[PDB]
Amino acid sequence: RSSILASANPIGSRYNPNLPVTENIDLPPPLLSRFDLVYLVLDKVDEKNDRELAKHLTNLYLELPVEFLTMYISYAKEHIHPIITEAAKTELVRAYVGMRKMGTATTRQLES
Amino acid sequence: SKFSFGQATPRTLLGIIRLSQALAKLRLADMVDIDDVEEALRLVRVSKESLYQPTTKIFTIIKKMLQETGKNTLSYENIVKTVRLRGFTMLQLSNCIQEYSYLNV
Repeated sequence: RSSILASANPIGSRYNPNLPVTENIDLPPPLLSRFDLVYLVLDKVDEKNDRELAKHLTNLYLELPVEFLTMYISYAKEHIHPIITEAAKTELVRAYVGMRKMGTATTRQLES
Repeated sequence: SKFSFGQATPRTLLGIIRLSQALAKLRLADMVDIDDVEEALRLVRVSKESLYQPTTKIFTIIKKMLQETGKNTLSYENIVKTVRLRGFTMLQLSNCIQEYSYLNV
């Protein structure tokens, strides 16, 4: 029993929007359905976000804290046991139905 | 364009940083300036080079003004001022205007 964090390079050299999303991923659908979240991280060339990224990188090589974060995380995993309410039940049903109605919406994504 | 070496990534940015740090550190310098940052940028540009082995000066100002205001008049007040400020003598400008008067302008 464990959690898996995985990183995968795109098929070939870089992501190609001409091919579908499933053809840029080297995973068969049975494996690809299990992951709760797949993040498509795309590299743009827009300076409106590149310059801000550049400042964040460049401000770090001249000359909550982790203890609070781990204390926060270790507390939540130990004491917090949420229970899904009746009202929140309907939203899960409708979200999956709408996602399924666009026809790769396996039921593994519903438990996700 | 089928002309690059495979684009430039954020790794190129840190490439500039490390080269600049390395170049300055070789000269025992404790600080890095443009004289080495440009040199770092030079190396990431020279490497690709092996693959690849006054009437106009006056008229350009007129064309720029024809974009800024676009008035197709025959008398001019902005052109004479700017050309004079550029260091020309009005005899050169008079010859320039005379030529373009014949040259379909």
